[PDB]
Amino acid sequence: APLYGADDPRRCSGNSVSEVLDKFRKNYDLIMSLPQETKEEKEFRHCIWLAEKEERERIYQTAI
Amino acid sequence: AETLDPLRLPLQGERLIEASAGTGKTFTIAALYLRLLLGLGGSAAFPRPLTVEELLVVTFTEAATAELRGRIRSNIHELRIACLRETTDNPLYERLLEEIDDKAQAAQWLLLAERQMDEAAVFTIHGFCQRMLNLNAFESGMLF
Amino acid sequence: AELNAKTLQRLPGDNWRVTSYSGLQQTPHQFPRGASPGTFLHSLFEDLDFTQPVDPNWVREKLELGGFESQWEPVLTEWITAVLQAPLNETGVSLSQLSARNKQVEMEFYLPISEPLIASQLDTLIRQFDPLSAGCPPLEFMQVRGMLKGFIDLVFRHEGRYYLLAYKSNWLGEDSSAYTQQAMAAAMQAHRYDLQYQLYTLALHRYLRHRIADYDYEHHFGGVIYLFLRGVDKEHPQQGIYTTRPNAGLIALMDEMFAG
Amino acid sequence: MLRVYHSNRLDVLEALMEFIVERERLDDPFEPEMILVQSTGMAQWLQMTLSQKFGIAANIDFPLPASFIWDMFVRVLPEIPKESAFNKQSMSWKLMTLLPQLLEREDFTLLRHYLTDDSDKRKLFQLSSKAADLFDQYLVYRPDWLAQWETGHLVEGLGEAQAWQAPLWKALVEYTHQLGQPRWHRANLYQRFIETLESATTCPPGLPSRVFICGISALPPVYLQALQALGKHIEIHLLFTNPCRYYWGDIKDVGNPLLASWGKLGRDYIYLLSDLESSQELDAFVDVTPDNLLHNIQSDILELENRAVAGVNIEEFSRSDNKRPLDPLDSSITFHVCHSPQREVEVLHDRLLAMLEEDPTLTPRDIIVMVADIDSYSPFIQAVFGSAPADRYLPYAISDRRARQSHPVLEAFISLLSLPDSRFVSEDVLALLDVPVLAARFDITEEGLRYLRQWVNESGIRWGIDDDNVRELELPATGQHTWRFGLTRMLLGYAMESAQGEWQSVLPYDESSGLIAELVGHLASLLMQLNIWRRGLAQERPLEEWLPVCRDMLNAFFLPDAETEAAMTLIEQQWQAIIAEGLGAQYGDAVPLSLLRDELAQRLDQERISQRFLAGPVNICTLMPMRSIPFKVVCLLGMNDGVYPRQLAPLGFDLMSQKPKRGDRSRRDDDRYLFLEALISAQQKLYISYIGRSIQDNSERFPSVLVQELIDYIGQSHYLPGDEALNCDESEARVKAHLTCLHTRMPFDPQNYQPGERQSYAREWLPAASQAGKA
Amino acid sequence: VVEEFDGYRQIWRKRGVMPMLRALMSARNIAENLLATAGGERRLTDILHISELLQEAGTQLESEHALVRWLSQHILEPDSNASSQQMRLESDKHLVQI
Ligand SMILES: Nc1ncnc2c1ncn2[C@@H]1O[C@H](COP(=O)(O)OP(=O)(O)NP(=O)(O)O)[C@@H](O)[C@H]1O
Ligand SMILES: [Mg+2]
Repeated sequence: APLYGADDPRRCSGNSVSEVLDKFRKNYDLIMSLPQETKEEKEFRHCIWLAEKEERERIYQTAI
Repeated sequence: AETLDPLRLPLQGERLIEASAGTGKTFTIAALYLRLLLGLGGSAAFPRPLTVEELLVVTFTEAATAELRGRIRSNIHELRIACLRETTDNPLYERLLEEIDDKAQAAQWLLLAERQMDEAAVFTIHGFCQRMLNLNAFESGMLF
Repeated sequence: AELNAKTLQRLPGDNWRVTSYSGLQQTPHQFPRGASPGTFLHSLFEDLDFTQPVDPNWVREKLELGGFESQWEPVLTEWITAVLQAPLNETGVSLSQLSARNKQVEMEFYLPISEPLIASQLDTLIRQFDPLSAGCPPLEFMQVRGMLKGFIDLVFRHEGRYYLLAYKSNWLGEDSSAYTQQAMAAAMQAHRYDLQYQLYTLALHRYLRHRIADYDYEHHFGGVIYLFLRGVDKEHPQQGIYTTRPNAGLIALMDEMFAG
Repeated sequence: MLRVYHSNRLDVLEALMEFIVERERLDDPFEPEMILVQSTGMAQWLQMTLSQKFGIAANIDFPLPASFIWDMFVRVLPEIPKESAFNKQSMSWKLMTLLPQLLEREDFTLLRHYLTDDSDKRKLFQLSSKAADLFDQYLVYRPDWLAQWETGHLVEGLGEAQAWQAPLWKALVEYTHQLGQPRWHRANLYQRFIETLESATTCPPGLPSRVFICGISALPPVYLQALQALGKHIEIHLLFTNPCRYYWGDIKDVGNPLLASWGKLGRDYIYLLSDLESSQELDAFVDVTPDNLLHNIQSDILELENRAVAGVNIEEFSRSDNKRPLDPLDSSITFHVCHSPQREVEVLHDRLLAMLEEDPTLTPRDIIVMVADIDSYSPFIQAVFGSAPADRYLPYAISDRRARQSHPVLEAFISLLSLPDSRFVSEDVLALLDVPVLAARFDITEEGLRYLRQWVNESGIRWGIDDDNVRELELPATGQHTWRFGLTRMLLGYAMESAQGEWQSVLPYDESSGLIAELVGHLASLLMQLNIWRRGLAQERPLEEWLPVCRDMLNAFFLPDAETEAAMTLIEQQWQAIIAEGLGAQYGDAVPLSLLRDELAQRLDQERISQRFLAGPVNICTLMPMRSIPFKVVCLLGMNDGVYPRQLAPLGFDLMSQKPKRGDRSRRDDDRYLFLEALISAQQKLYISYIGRSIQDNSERFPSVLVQELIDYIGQSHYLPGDEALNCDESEARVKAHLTCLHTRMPFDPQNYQPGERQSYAREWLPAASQAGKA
Repeated sequence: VVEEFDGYRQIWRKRGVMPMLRALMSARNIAENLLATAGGERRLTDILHISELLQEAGTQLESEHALVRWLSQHILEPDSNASSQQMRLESDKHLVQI
């Protein structure tokens, strides 16, 4: 799971289905109450996630 | 009559290749297909590189058609692997790599060709006629 | 060398299945009858507007579609009105009084059955809480675990009280006396519609409990109404309609049984 | 607000929908829940899951995206008809009228050369149908083109065929304005529907509270814009199964080769979803632990990382430790090479039995078997799953098979429609008498047919109902070897013994002499009818005159029964619907019977029956787009090169295929994405089979390019234990040969019965394989 | 024998074509004896091919007698040009290829 955005209640990524369901269930009202994210913020988050994946792959390849 | 070298064969207009049996007539089809896909030969090369779906192959029997399709697939795969490794154990692929300018773009084109090999235009005469009639029923004037 | 095929230690099970009520069971009077006439009669009410008078042209087009004689067109229209204006259970609801917002036609429902449904363990309760079941012999069917399907004809709410309406076009008899209360009950017992409307009520109760916040069975439920089309006559209010309310204890025990 | 929900698996999205429905309840009880699905199986699965979770699922509408958007049009804007005037069915009959009036035009010159040699308007009708389909596709995906064509201008930088397509559409609109039909169609209605809700101060009345879009991974951009405009007033929950966790649409080739090759359908969709301004999205994924080969591949796909080693470096190419260890006992992904489809199904049955025995938790409903073409494998599947003994019996249900409720009645009626053209061969008429309904109509018993066979044979009836039929074919009138000749001969033989002699140059047929000859009187009643109708159907008639034809023919030629009544009603309904579309299109000109017959033939077999998709037994069905349901065991058959993917080339004059844009759909990409959906949906075991060698000629076949790329990636990403010293290529070939299983050609081959994982379960061929029988 | 044939008729009506022929071959041990007999392998292959063709033809044909009628018709006029009706390979072993 990406480290960025873990604190945000929106993200529900987990290790099993039940954990994801509980993570979503506990913070449903918080997710609904939050205002919509801007397009620039969404693109920034996706770019950060892609950069994190790239850095992880680079570190692994250096480990080989 | 002149001896034939697949790399130096110019591909423009009509060209006739006649030879005795077991001389590798069918085997030269793969080399010419690879040349057309990569656009190699300089002056003898086609003006622009082409795609799998734009190269027509006409065979006599269905079994030979399937054999040729499979062999072209295998040759494309081997040439892509050679381009990725920049080395090869076959003399034909070695000469090809010697002729190739940029191997990364060539490998990308070969990858696209490998992915579009399902749509390879290798038919028989009757199948070619049928497919041209179906695809162009409007111009030919037949039914859809 | 020695050759031997393998054997199966665990037998595969066909317990899981999806079945309907039919699988578990297994002048207007002289109008033609059958599967297709019945489906045509039902499709008529499927797309019929209750709050407006019947149109002769629409009836004529429907008879052309079905292929019946045009002679029925003058009479059938009137008969349809006889259905629309016929009174109901003591609240006195007329079908024409139902607006498009307070009606739901042909509702399809899915009911899960977790533990295998045994005929013996259910027939006893149904006979205990229903006299019609006591009159009939015990239910007989194989164990079933899975889903249960069904198509409810009509659901409508009046005075904040919901109802269940089921159309039936079976030719009980040639005379109107064959459509009386005792005769209608005998027909229900013969065609085993008791279990049918019981399952319909269980489905409706579960749906209302799911949808309606702070729902109560006794408060919001109004009963079950079987409408016999051919039985409907302007002369006799009772002939053609049948009304029955399932016991709340039966519904609760049935829900608990089907849940586990 | 329009909220997009992303999840690697479907169950998470379904549970999210469950929780959302439970949390926020609909105020009105009778208000139906809205869930958009493009397939019936998806809706059925959603219903079965929601009923299992809540206790009951009811009042849940499942409309298609187009129908839903049209319903929203009806409610938001006034003065809109219930059904659009511009539809695929009506535009065909409208262009059928419009095209002859425009042949004089110069722009249609090519069309003239097409429409020169037509006799019964076959070419005209087919061209009208194709142009109607093209115009519908344009309406859906290309509204700007139609907007430009209506004004009369041309689109710059477009296809060559536009020259003959732009005016026709214009000539269509004006035409539908002359008849008085509603002008409104969805293409012009899109902008007004968006603008009305964009400037709306408050929510318009009558709109549903919330909407769900589940199981749909492909939508046109215009529908997405409309849903974005509608999201302000009412909430829309898009459940999108995303195979990749990270952003994989137009990555800033994708990182994974198995995803880049097969992800063209989803790349455009995720790129459109990301381009939505008023969208708030939360990621709900589920990580997969790489404990199995299938789980390893799914994790590689999900994490957007590449595991295969190219081997560019000599040090990398030498050692094989870079790859991942593959357990030999592991059998999550297994490829199987068979000879015939019969052998393929027979091996699949044994493999399913082995999988059921291996895992107690597994159930038959979890297993699913998808074939390229279900009709080709239906007989083999049915025979193999039926021949299994009771102790070995596996329940099955076949879905997506062609709907054949009563085939003989349908075929008999279709043949009766071809009466004017038929030569009335004796065998053909006996084939019509084969149907018990047509014989009961003329009280021809089954025992009487055994007599009428030898009677027709010996009497000399060969062809032709009468001498007039013979003269109609411009053939010399003979007077013998016709139905009239044979009938007169049999009647004379019933009247006069053959010993007497000829009366009118016709020898009496002595065989039919007793009361049995009454059969003749019935047979002669059939042919006379066959005569009358064969004269009535010749002349062309307007559409309104064709209305009572079908019903009259049915009630004359057929005597209905409990089973056949359904088929007769279906025939009447299809005929009436076709003629009703024609009359709504106001086609004045006469229509030949050969057109309506060939239209009914196409309309009758277009039906499919998928009502047993999730009945409970194992599911047999073809690969249908937009149907992605998770299953424990996923089997794939018929992957021979050329059979899958299924290729349907464009008409050739379509303008969309010339300059494609994002969101354009193609059957090739559809199948390529369905192969990825099948891979991702597999939870426990993936089974893939294909024909390697032809059973007849012992030739060599090839598998699909998809299976080839899959096995290549597998062989390049894994290595067997003990092969570390070997190089990349040898280890790859070894893995590929270890996973590919080559089954025997015959069931009685003893290799099948040798002890091992490949051991069969069928004991019937055990004594034959053991060679213990006596000669 | 009459009883076993009557049971075969029931199997034929219920489960189709292939199940009846399979049960018959199993009970009568036809495949074993054919494989034992010299040359009977080609016989068994032809029988299996005929069974597959009969199943394919009975799938479309709903009547049980119609399949016998179709089989008799095809026996009367065999179509050599038909690819389906082409005889399959005798054995997968080494064969001199004429
Ligand atoms: N340049 C080559 N290098 C290596 N092997 C070759 C070459 N050319 C042909 N062969 C081999 O020669 C054999 C026959 O080649 P083939 O292409 O069939 O000749 P051919 O002209 O087609 N004979 P025919 O089809 O009867 O006219 C095959 O095994 C090929 O692999
Ligand atoms: Mg050759």
